[PDB]
Amino acid sequence: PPNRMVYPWPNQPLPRLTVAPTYDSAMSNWISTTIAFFIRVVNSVNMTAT
Amino acid sequence: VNDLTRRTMTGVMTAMRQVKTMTPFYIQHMCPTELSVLASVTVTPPFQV
Repeated sequence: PPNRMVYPWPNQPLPRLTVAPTYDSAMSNWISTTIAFFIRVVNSVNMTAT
Repeated sequence: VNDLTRRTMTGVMTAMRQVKTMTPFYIQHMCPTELSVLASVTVTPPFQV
């Protein structure tokens, strides 16, 4: 629809006061879970044997 | 045998068991065909028991 754009990630309006790093954004969540999974992989039995 | 080495030995043996080689498949499925064809080519036919 005219004057609209789509965006692969969730989005928010521009913040009001100063910015700062946060940890509840979609990307941050994606990062944390991904790392958590691979850590689980590394500790799996398949790695331990070798 | 010191366990560190003992740990190493079982490790390297495990690695060998995990290699995704193609040979076992070839033996079971493809090698027989090659023999069956070549049997008609050699100057001496196969002689088996």
